Amino acid sequence: TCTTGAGVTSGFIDLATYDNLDRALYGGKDATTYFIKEHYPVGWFTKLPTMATRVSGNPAFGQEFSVGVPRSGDYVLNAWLTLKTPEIKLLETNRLGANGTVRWTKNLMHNAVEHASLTFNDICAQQFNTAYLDAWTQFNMCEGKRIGYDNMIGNTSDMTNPTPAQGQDGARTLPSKNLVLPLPFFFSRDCGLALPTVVLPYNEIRINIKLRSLQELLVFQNKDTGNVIPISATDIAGGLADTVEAYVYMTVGLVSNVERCAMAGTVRDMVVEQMQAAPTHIVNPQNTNNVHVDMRFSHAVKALFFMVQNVTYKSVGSNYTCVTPVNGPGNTVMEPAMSVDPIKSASLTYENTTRLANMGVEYYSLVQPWYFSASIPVYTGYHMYSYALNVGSVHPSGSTNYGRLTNASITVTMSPESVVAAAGGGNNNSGYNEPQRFALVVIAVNHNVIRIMNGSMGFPIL
Amino acid sequence: TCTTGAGVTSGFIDLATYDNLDRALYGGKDATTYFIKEHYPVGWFTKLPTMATRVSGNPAFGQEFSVGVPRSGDYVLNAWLTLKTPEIKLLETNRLGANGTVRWTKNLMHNAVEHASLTFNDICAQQFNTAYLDAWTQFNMCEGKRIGYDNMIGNTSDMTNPTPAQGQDGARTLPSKNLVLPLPFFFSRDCGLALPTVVLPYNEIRINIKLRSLQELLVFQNKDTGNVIPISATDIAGGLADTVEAYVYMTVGLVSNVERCAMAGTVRDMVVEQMQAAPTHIVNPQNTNNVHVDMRFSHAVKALFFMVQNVTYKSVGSNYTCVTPVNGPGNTVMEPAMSVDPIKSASLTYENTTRLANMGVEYYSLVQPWYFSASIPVYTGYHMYSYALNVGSVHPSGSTNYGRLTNASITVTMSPESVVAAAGGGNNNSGYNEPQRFALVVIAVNHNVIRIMNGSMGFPIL
Amino acid sequence: TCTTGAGVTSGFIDLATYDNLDRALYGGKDATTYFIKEHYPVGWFTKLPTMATRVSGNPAFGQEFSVGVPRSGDYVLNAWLTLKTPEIKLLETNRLGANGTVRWTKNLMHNAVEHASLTFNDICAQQFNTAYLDAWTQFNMCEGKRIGYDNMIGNTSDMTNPTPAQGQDGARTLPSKNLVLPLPFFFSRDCGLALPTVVLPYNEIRINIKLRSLQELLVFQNKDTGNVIPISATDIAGGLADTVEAYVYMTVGLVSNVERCAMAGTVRDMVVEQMQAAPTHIVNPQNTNNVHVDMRFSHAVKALFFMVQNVTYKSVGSNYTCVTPVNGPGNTVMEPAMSVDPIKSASLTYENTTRLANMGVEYYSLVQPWYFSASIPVYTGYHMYSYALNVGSVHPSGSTNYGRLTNASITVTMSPESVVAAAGGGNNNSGYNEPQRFALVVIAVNHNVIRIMNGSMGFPIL
Amino acid sequence: VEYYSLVQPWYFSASIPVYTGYHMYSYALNVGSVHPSGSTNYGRLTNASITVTMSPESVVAAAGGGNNNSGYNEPQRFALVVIAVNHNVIRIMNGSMGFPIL
Amino acid sequence: WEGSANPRRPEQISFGMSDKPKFVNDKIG
Repeated sequence: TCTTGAGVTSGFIDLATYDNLDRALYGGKDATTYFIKEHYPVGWFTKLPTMATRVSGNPAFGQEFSVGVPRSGDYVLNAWLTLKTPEIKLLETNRLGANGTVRWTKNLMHNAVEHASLTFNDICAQQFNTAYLDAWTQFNMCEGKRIGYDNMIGNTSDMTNPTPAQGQDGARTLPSKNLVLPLPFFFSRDCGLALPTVVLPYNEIRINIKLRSLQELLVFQNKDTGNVIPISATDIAGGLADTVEAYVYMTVGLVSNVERCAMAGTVRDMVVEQMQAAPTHIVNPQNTNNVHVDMRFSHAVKALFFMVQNVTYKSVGSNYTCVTPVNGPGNTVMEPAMSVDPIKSASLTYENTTRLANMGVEYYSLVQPWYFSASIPVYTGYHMYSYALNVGSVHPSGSTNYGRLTNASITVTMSPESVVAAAGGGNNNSGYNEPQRFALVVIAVNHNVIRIMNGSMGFPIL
Repeated sequence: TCTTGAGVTSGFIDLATYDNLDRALYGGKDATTYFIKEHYPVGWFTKLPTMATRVSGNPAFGQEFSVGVPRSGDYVLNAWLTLKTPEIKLLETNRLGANGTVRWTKNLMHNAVEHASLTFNDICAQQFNTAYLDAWTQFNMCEGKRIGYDNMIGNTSDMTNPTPAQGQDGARTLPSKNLVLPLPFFFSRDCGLALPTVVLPYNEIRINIKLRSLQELLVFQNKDTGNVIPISATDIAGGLADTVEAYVYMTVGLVSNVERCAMAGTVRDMVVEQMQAAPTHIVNPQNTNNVHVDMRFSHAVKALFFMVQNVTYKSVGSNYTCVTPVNGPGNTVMEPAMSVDPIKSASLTYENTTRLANMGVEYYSLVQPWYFSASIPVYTGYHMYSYALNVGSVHPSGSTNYGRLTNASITVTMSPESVVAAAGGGNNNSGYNEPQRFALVVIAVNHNVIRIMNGSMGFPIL
Repeated sequence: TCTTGAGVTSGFIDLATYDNLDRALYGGKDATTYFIKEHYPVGWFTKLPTMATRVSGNPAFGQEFSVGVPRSGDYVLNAWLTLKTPEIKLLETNRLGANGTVRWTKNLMHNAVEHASLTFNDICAQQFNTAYLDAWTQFNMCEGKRIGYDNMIGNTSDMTNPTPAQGQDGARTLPSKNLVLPLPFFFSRDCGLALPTVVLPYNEIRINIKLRSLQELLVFQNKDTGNVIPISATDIAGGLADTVEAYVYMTVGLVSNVERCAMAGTVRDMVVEQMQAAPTHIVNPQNTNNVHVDMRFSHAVKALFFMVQNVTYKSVGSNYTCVTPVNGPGNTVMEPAMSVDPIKSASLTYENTTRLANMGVEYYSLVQPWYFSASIPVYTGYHMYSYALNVGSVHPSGSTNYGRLTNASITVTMSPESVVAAAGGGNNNSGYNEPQRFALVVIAVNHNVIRIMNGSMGFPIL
Repeated sequence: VEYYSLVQPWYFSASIPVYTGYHMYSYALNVGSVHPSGSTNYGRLTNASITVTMSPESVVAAAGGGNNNSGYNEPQRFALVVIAVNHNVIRIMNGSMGFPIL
Repeated sequence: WEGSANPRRPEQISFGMSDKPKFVNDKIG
């Protein structure tokens, strides 16, 4: 007929095509309709940040300090550590001379923070460290916040850039800017899980953070031969700032008086997710290529994370590649050409019964995250296997109990790149100039039940 | 036993591993199961785009034009504006001579669109402008669509790349491609929230958009000293054209006869979100570094966004850094040596009772978006504080109304970089060669209630 | 009147601000509350990967092969294919001589996998090909997994980087690494949809895959003039390996025996999404500037995806731009400056009644994906229209069936760039050196109903 | 200024300051008396302001130009400080303390 | 203007311990 751009007579033709299939799909007296949103009232509350008072010593590199959780709140649901890094000034009297650069290690945060623990009175609840932090961040980070996260945890292409001596071309100094590390805890996992501070007047809530020595937090790299040696006080200007200054911030949530009176004086049961780290095992690809490690876990495991870490140098961390990074052109750091994950294949065995056969490393690397996660890692390593449909979902999903399960093992196979990197003899700026050593780490995430009654906490199932 | 590829006996032991914790978590007659999806029919409807009929004014730069909302549509749930940019070519008669370049301002869209208002009858239902648009698109932008948004709103390295004069090496001309700006309204925020135009036959729904003069849309940069002067019609070829091709497209969704007649003549209530912008304030870091600004808001505020914007040159906009951008080699705009947000710390005061202490700028920059937003900004500045758990959630969350609250204030501290850039003395290609002036802007997003009755709309609470 | 340590006074002040708006929004006896997550038990199950047993033929490039679905499982909800690419090494005896390079085609996966189908005995239910795979991947890609999916399909700066002859400066060879292609089916779309293998003891389920010859997968480019010629066995070493290592894996999920007996012998009703492709039409912009294509579909259409493919060379694929890619500096492929989508405008017609006017190409390119899609494409082309609010949502919504609809047509308009690039005349490394050819492809996604009863499946409507 | 400096302390305090500055004003007969005396509440009262006029000596000493051993050799800066002393009520019951009014 | 009212009453800080619950049915197996 006619078209004007503002008429809607065309939609009637589409509407008139109401056949049997459309009748089955849509329509009906009880059928809901769009363009109408049901509104239901929610609770009346208020949130605000809150200071956390330190109780054990003062922050310092290589030392452990404790902070109590502030009371007089109703629900605590956030926690983050803010730390002001010191200023680094390289000196001309370095042991490496002109061919020497100093730079911050990759992932400064998730480093210098190990055995971060939460305790009720004198009963430990959970703890985590660098491996769990790295795996969880690489596997369950929502896109869009990646820039913010890798700008707040370091990795800003400014602290990780090698800096030559004062007498060389690169005289830039590493800036001293504060960094923020959120602390992944069970109450911080979801809003529905919050610590009932009002309901818990007897248990004392404590957080224990152990820092790391500044010696292993700085990478001292040779520009030419690509060799790493530990840093010393005389190598940098101003000495080593052993003491560091930091805070712990948490967010509390106030609730209405009627709600608190109604909910005060009752028993509650909550489901939480913990961490279990298997003891590290040294792997030597020169002798053997197949390594079997026994796994000993207790509760319903939800996922298994593992990787092989280049443990040759303590200064460099979060290196899950057979070859260490080396200095590159333009005062930058770049990975050598031969830089691949040492793991080739893996399998799981339950009391001499392989539940999962010898699948390829690419399977765990890509296929499993594509289906049972919210993100895919952008770095080599971090091989995972999840028994659940959604790892990030706090609601329970498929899992296998390990308490009633007989002893099980995981078998891994090395790679020709790993076995050739284990032997030294690499040329300059190749990373594998010196012999390399590797270690195997296994992390497990399991469910648990916590009961709150009579103003106290505990694990009924242990 | 055997290890067959098609065998499923491996998981039977996992199934048999059933404990008390598994009994508490899974199992039960009433327990739901996966692999089964419930079915519920929905309404029968259709949608199609329509042109919006202009009723007042003409589309021209620097003027305000008004467009009515088409009737006869069951529901309206989407509106956007399309504008065809002109073609700009620099000549050899420019005042800057050979040392002059012309480029489009950063974020061409969200510019030339100010005080965009939706009104019913002669009552301003809501309105917004550049600051609100920038804050929303930097705080609630879903990743994956960021590239498309940047491609559609301009600033695609084809408009913001400086083009030298004809006699110089770069004789390229800025292309003329149509750009699209979606209009964030209370009907486009959510599918459920839509105007029942069939139920509203008396109100006259109107949209007013005021553009900006072309003088303050083109940046005229100096190649050597990086100075900015207002553009003139004589410098370009063809002159400045005030008229422009700008259309408004709105989406209408037709519904079935039974559902259009069932809900006719019924009282309805809806919840919407509105904007409140504090008056602009000029900050002078030379005199004092502390600035206190009062707030006068009425309804339940959900979030606040406070930024300081460089206002030295009216031609260039969306500059929240402390140093203006400068031209660089390769005919590309580059950030100067130093570019940091002037904000160092901020605090909230409630009638001489500091609710929020002197938190660092990095707190508002990173921690708040990480916890209570769907995205983290990738540009310096953009400081926010949210009273609600989720900013982007249309469903209401925790919020405090300012009507019953005594006057509140923001106390902010400047930065040494800001106070040193405020004075001149900068060298060429530094940005802060000329004295720098900044202005503080405060934005608040609040809730409101709209009642539909008797074929008319209004605010039951005003 | 203080703010020291833990602060609750500010929270009390905020909570005191209660008015009519707050009473209407929050509060109430029936109002829900946060910080309290309701717990409901779910079903007890387990899952594990399972090898799929080949029944017909051998996996080799250029023919058909089918794999049966393993029985004895309880639910099948995931399927993917693994394929190890061969090793390619250039020879000095190439026809092009020194000015000749060989590289893998862009998007190696989704290529050489055409007409991939799922067959129930001898009745087909779902079939997809390269165009549908590309459109779905570009329009429904969750962020964070984009890099992982890209690495799975190739494009890892090694497959797509041209390799010169051995005698030249660059003599690198293409590595041979396995790649994984997930299979998007109705049961793989959502967890709620899965094949009830226990309920289907008699039906036979097969997956049919057609491969393509390596001649159409390998691209042989000229270094200078940018011309592509078909490859021959004598050009490269090793020869054309017809056979290839490739397998199919699927994930099965066991369930508790308590519920399988209860659900045995029950009628199941499901909704599925299927794809249907209009026959391709050759488009010659030299003779005509507009193209009319008739659509003939059956069921409730969800969306239409259309794009014009550059089909000048069968060696190069997944190219939807008016100009073919050419070799660039730095031993890498670079897209020529003249690279735009040939389509300038598109429109729909219903029995000579224009439902959708001559909208711009940028509309379908950006605005429609922004409002009714989960992602925006990052490549030129892939225009789409959608009849529903959410394309990726499994639940049905707005859709018009074509069974009752009469003949419908689509009109597309070429571009001046397309009409000038259709003929040759381009110089070296310009893309349009040789005359170009174009084709138009249309893809429609529709719904259908699947009924399960008496251990068999059929189409109630058909 | 001499009013606040001398007259108010002479009548409503136990001492008079011996240093420059220290200007005060009390709504009560005795500043140091623990027992309540004349007072007004600012919670019900609307916004109040205090306005102070500077001095020619201050405006000439703010700039530099002073010679050696003059104190105002360098430019000078001043800040205004305001302190208020008020009353409140504390309730002790049930083994705890709090403000019934706050 | 009235200014409303909002008292602050801290809700108990106990220094004792009524009874310590024990752990039963360990997952050690």
